[PDB]
Formats: sequence, C-alpha cells, structure tokens
Amino acid sequence: SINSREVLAEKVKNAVNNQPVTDMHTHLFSPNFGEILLWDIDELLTYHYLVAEVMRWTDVSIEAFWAMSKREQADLIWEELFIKRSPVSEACRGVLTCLQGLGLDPATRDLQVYREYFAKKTSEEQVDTVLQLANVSDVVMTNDPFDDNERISWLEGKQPDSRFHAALRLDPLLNEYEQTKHRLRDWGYKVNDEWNEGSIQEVKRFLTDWIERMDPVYMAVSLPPTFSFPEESNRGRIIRDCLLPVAEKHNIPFAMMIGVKKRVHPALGDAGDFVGKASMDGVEHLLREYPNNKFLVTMLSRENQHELVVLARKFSNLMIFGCWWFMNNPEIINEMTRMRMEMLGTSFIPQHSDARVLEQLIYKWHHSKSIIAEVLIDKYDDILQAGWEVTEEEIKRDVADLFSRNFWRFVGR
Amino acid sequence: SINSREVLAEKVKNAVNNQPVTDMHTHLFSPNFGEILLWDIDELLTYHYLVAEVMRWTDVSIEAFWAMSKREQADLIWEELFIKRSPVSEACRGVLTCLQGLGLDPATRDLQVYREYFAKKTSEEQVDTVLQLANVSDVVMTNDPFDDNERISWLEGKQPDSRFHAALRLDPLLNEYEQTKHRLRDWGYKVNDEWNEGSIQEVKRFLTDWIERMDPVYMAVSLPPTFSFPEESNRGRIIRDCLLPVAEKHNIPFAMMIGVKKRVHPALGDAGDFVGKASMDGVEHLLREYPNNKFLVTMLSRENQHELVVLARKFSNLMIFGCWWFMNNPEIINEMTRMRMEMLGTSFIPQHSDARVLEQLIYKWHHSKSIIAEVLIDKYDDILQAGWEVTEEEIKRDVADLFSRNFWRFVGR
Ligand SMILES: O=C[C@H](O)[C@@H](O)[C@H](O)[C@H](O)C(=O)O
Ligand SMILES: O=C[C@H](O)[C@@H](O)[C@H](O)[C@H](O)C(=O)O
Ligand SMILES: [Zn+2]
Ligand SMILES: [Zn+2]
Repeated sequence: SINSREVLAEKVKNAVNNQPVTDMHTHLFSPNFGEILLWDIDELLTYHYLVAEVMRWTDVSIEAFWAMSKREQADLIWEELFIKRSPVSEACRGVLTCLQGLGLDPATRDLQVYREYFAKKTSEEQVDTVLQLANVSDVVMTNDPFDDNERISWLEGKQPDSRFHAALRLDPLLNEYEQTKHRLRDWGYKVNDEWNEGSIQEVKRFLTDWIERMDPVYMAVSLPPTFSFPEESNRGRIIRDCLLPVAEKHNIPFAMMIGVKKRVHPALGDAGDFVGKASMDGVEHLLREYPNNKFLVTMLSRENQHELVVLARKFSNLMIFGCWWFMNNPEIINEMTRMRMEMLGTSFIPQHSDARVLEQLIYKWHHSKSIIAEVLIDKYDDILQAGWEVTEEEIKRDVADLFSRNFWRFVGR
Repeated sequence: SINSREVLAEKVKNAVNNQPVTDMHTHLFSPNFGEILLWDIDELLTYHYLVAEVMRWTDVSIEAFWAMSKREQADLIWEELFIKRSPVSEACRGVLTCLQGLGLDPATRDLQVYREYFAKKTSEEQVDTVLQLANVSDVVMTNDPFDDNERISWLEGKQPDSRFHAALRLDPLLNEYEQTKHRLRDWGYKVNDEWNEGSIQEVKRFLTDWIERMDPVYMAVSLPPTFSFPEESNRGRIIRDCLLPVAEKHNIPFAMMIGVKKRVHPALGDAGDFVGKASMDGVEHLLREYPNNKFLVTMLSRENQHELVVLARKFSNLMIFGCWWFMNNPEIINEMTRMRMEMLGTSFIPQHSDARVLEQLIYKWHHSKSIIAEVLIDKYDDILQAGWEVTEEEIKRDVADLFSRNFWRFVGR
C-alpha cells in the first residue's frame, strides 16, 4: 500500500512517466505532409527561441543571420549559446535533453557526430522514434488554411495518420478580416462590403467547409492583450455571428490563446512577438453568455494566470490548458500548476508542448512531467497524511485525466 | 425496396420528422425587427384562440379582460382552461406541446417556473431554440406596408435574416381602397377620384415599389365568403388591372385566403372573426382567364375543401395550401389531407402554421406532422399491397416536396 511520501513519490513518478501523452497544441505535422514537418539537430538549434537568445550575444547582424544557411545558423547558435556560454537557459537545456534522449552524448559536444545520427534516417522513422521516446500517443497540429503551402496540401487530399489530429487555426480571418475577406472571395466565399446576411452565411460556409475537410478537434485563434468581447469590430461580429454558432452546432470547442503582441520586433520574424496582460472581461462574457459553447483557454501573461484559474472555478464550460510560450519555464510552470491544482483539483490540462521541431516532444514532456510529478507528490502526500487512502490505481486514473483524458473528454471524442 | 409495413411506417415517420420545414404563412417576424415578434408562455396563453375559449367559461367580462395586464390575462386563461377544466382543446393542447418541447414539464403545472425559462433568454436565442426544435428552416412572414410600425421598419432598411421571407399583404388596398387611396396619395401615389389610366399606373407603382423593397415570395389577401370576380368594384378592378399584370411580370404568385367574415364580435378583437362558405366561381374564373399567373389558395369553410381540391385537378396554375384557422383541427386536417392526396397525389402544400407567437412552431408542426405521416403511411401501404415497393429515397423526395419543395418550386425560388 502507499503509506509514505517516499512510496508515493515512486508511484507518482512511475505513473507520470508511463502515461501516454496527448499533446493538444503543437506546430508539428503528420509525416506524410512532407518537409513542413521539421526535425533534426539543426532545426532544434534554429528554433526561434534560440534565435532570440543568440541575438543577445552575437555580433552577427540579424540580417546576416537570416542570410546564412541552416547549418551556418546552427553552428553560430551552438558556438554562441553552448560553447561561449554555458547552455543554462530552458530552451538550450531542452536541446541537450533531446540529444541525450536519442542516445547522443552532450558530454562530448560533438555536433558533427550528432548530425550523422539524423542523416541516416527518414522522417517516418524519426517520428516513430520520437513518439516512442517521448511517450506521446497523440499530437494535435495547428492547421492554417490561409497559409498557401498548408492549404494546398489539404485541398489536394493530404490527410494525417491516426497519431495526428487537426485544429483549424483562424488568426487571419478573425484578426485581419479587412485584408482576409478579399481572399475568401477569391476562394468563392461571397463576403460582401458590408456585414450582412450574405457575408455572415459565406463566412459560416467557409468554416463548415474547413471543419468537414479537417475534422478538427477545435477551432483556434491567438489574440492580443487588448482582446474584448462583445465588440463592434470584424472580430467581434465574426465570433458572435459565425464562429460561435458553427462551433456549437458541431460541438467543437473554441480555443483562445490570449496575450500575444505580434511583431514588436519585425526583423526577428517568429522570434519578434511580445506579451501583455489582458482583461478577463471578454472571456468572462463569452463563458457566461454562451453556456452551450466550449472554450479552451491559455494566456501568455504571468499576471493573468491566477485570475484565469479563478474564472475556471466559475464556469464549467471553460477548460484551461498549458503553460504557453513565455510561461513555459520551470519557475512559472511550477507556480501555475500548483495554483491550478489547489483551486481546480484535476479539472484542467496542465501542459502542451507547442513543439515546432519534432524532437522537442522529448524535452518539453520530460521537463514538464518532472515538475508535474513533484506537484502531484506534494498534493497526494497532503491528503495521505490527512488519513486518506490513495491507491496506485487512482493515481493512474488522475494522471491519465491530466495528460490525456481531460482533453478528449472536453472535445467530445 | 421496402416490402414490410413496419419498415415502411418507420421510414416515413423518420423522413417526416427529419424534413426541414418551410412554413409558408405565419405572423412571425425576423427577430431583428423588434418586439413585433411575439414569444413566451404568456404570449402563448393570450393567443386569440385562447381568448375566444376562455370567454366561454369565465365570468370576467371581455372589457375587464382587456383591462388586465398580459400576465393577469395569462393567469386567468391558465386557471380557466387548464385547471378548472382539462386542457383538451387543440389550442390548449398546443400550449402544452410547446412547454414539453422546450424541456419544460407540464406535469408540475408550475406556471411560474415556466415563465422563469423565457425571462432568461433573448429573442434571438429563443428563435434559434425554436427553429431547431420545430426543425423549421424557412419562415414566411405576413408583411403589411399599411401598418405604420411595419412600414417605417422597411423604409429604414431593416432586412430579415436568411431564415425569414417576406410576403406582401394587401388587405387594406384591395378591400378598403376608398379609405386607403387617401394614404396612397399621402405617399406620393396620385390615384385619381375615378379609375383611369393614371390611377392604374400609380397602383402598379405602389406594388412594384414594395415588391422591390420586400422581395416578397408572393402577394397576399384574405377575402370574405362573398368574394366574386370579375366584379365592378375597387377590388375587382385593382386585381384585374394592377395586381395580376404586376404579378405576372415578376412571376409572383397571388395568395388568396378566402372565407373569413371580419369582426362579427367587435369586442373580441382578433378573436372576433367568423367564417362563411364561398362560391368557387371567382377562383375558377381567375385560374382559367389568367393562365400565366400563379395562385396560392386556402379556404376557411369546411364545406369549401372538397371542391377546392377538385378545382386544383382542373388548373395547374392553382396550388392549394394548408389547413387554415378553423380548419386547423385534427379532425379537419385529417380529412382534408386525405381528400387532397387521394385526388392530387403529392401536388399540394398540406400545411402552414399561421404562428402568431414564436413557440407555436413547435406544436403547429408536431401536431400536423404526426397526422400527415399517418396519411402517407396509409397511402404508401395501399400501393405496397398492390405490389409497388418504394425506396427510402423516394419517400424523402415526396416528403421534401410536401413540406418545402412544392412551395419554392411554385413561387419560383
Ligand atoms: O510557443 C511559441 C510558439 O511557437 C509561437 O511562435 C506561436 O505563434 C504560438 O504558440 C501560437 O500558436 O500562436
Ligand atoms: O389562424 C388565424 C390567424 O391568426 C388570423 O388571425 C389571421 O388574421 C389570418 O390567418 C389571416 O392572415 O388572414
Ligand atoms: Zn503555438
Ligand atoms: Zn394568417
């Protein structure tokens, strides 16, 4: 039986380590979609998190950086962030965890040798390897139909294998309708100059056509710190007249990733986004006024985290998830996961990888699981010491909810 | 390939229940038009059908009734027609069907709890709820340009959403021209004292102006039992020289609801109209003499129903529809629907709801569909007995024709 923190620690760590993970938000693609799925050490080293970091150290111009080849970029970052300075940051640590996880030894710092490993392997094989090592059963993608490369694949019949699931990303439609409406009409969606019945129906038709083609687990959008709802704006009316009705009809949840301030430093590309605290008014209104709609929410500002948890206490149709981006750091992952558990028990989704490069699934889940395991150990021990019987079976059940079941139960699949 | 009677009944009922309905005559309005759209339990209980019925029981004078507030009128009707006597009449049965459909429970007879349901929703939300429950996809309104409230609404650009369609009601123009002509000139339509070229072209202009503003699926008028045509009167002349030619040009059907005798009991208001049998001469003449015009007809007298069916056998430019008002009772709906199918096959429109209160769509259609399903089952079964085997697809086709396709195909939309 489990009758001590010591015994508990072992059981929790084992259960957490063995629980197959459903990664509900990533930037990975089923291997059959082609090169859009990024992988290998050079891709790991050029993750935009490391681009931002290297630029704080290197005298190499950002324009010169983008001009270099992928290998040149990787060599520079490795040299600047691993050799000239110890790789102690979270993103650098992550690269190391991946290498070790694949059987490569960071002790040698032999980059040329690490590279050879990847060269003698295919995309399909590396996917098998990584999913096995990271113990990830299901990966949810981010599918942007407004991206020409991504859109052509779906239109031409490309479909993910069983391990990969689609999520209809809609940032251009909701946040740039003034420019995006012209593309809809180019694709046959007769949206008019004014927001009338015709415009509302065509936008709904656009969403329905893409839902049928992708069979998404949810529709998503990243939003700025200034997000508000209700709102007399293109976004406010599209959400009110089109997105919500369609989502309820198909019982598809609406995922909102709030707090991103896009391109405060354009020259840095994907690495040029900032953060800002948002008002909870919009989320609060959406949850209260649309009780038949489901909402998946994650916020970027550290200062929004505690109140988001309290908001989940208020509305069952709100399912909070992950420690997103700038929140995806040990210090923050820990505080967020503890506040969440203390006020929500196990009724939340503690994490997602947001993996942009295949191998990251290894470090993202290993770094997170160790922290989540420690929180669970503290929480289980507190009730154990209080006289409660905790069985290994109940631990596996709870761990399964946190890393997989809660999501699937919420999406309705 | 259906050969057993049980499967046949099963497929017919499923097809009827699943078939999205086009309700081609109601007194409902798109929710954006305002409070003109009536809804909720108090509105249901004060429907004029129940006003007439409660007066046969209550000692409360009609004057006092009208003096009462809406909620007080509802309480009296509830007490008098539901508590003091079993609510077995069709209208009272309808209110119950509505409450049950909404998820409310008639068993408790808790009127206050029922009211609480409506109080927590908006008109927009309730229309969404009711259109779904009643599986009604299209509602045809009754739009009267002679009503100040309605007119100004159409003048200020108000447009119904895609679920609602307009029908240009002309009772004041055709039945009260003498008093109405002064309003036509007040609006810039210079009709002359006598019926000449100018008076004819200005009346046409009025019609055309409103057809362009409403884009009605048809033009309508309710007529008395004494209706005649040809006829040297304002109605006879306006119809001959204006209505018909204008209707033919725009290929717009002319709907005539014949048989009502207005205000035989003035104090009852909307619940004070009576019925009388009409001559078929006028309708016979119109169909034969104006073959390029389309006519939608429904009559109020039980005694007019059989010959109307026969008239439809004579003229393809006649499309009979629904079981109107005093005909909208199970006993009459059943005999009417059977006489119609027996002499016209599927070439007619069996029903319309005539809803004045939103929630009525639930009971109007539920009560009618069960009866129409019964008739279909019997007729399909009769040919099955002869050796004919229908396919489930042919059934869905026939059902679609009756509840929606016959109307749109007839109006040409
Ligand atoms: O976590 C960081 C991501 O890789 C971002 O670059 C991304 O834009 C963000 O997660 C999003 O999906 O909107
Ligand atoms: O069913 C009865 C209606 O509510 C009547 O009051 C209405 O005047 C009639 O249907 C009409 O449109 O002439
Ligand atoms: Zn992301
Ligand atoms: Zn009517």
